[PDB]
Amino acid sequence: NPNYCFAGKTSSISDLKEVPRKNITLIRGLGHGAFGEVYEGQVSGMPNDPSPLQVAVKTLPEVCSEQDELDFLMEALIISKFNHQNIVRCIGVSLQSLPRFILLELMAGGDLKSFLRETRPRPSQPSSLAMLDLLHVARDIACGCQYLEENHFIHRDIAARNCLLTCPGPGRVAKIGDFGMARDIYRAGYYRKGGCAMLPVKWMPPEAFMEGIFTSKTDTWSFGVLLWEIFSLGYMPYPSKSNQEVLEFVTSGGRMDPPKNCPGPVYRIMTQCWQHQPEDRPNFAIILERIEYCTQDPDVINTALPIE
Ligand SMILES: Nc1ncnc2c1ncn2[C@@H]1O[C@H](COP(=O)(O)OP(=O)(O)O)[C@@H](O)[C@H]1O
Repeated sequence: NPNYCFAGKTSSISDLKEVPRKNITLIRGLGHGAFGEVYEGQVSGMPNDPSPLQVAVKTLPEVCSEQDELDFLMEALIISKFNHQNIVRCIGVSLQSLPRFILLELMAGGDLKSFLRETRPRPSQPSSLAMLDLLHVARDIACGCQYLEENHFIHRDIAARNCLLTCPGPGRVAKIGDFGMARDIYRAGYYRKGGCAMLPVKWMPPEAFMEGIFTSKTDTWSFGVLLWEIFSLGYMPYPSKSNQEVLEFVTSGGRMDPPKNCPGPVYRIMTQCWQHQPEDRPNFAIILERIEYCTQDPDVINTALPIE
């Protein structure tokens, strides 16, 4: 029964909140994925009539290995032990019925990459998205990243597809919602269930793909790329290049151009996140204060977003 250790007390499955299977109702499939399903559901505590708890339910496929099972359990542990408004909450688990459930904060606005793509200013459907919407999301995630850093957790896979939004409209809050990669390295010493084609090399600094060195400065680099993803409104990093081209480009000093219409101050922040020497990269407290400076500048927040 493997333990998990964070900040830096210890826990195990025994410390997960086991919710009675009979209390959980699945409403709809929310996409899914290749390994496991995600549903919108309800937990009817205690059971009642209502107001029940709205949740996202992650399933473990019932045909899986012992290692898969431990991996699923580990994800539960990692997530439950966080306490940050910019990190998705784990509501509990349902491990004593099959298939196994993890129950997470329902994030109604979906993943960040998809949200951006789906809400890009278009006309027909008008411009209900502006520069400050983008800056707030960047601050939200910076805030969560800072909490990981201060508690010495390396995420390893910061990326818009791994961030989620509480809702689509104004008032949305962006949160980090995926810890699969962190879990994997925690479990073996390395990327055992992956391989090279599965690495997020486009979000990795040179010391990371070259040496397998990860520190909180490697998340900083990843964050820079996230920013570009946000300010490009959900484009793939290094638009024309493959993984290898990117690894060659970045190694030789190459860096992405600013996204269309990106204010200089925001771009400056990305370029500092991508300094070659990790020691030259800002930590998350500096990144936050910088994104707040951008927030205060009318010339940045008054800038129009492109219309594709
Ligand atoms: N807490 C949540 N609320 C709403 N949607 C979610 C939540 N967690 C994941 N999803 C979405 O459900 C789908 C499947 O998730 P999954 O395949 O496990 O991907 P990931 O590894 O990025 O979490 C994706 O579209 C994902 O963004």
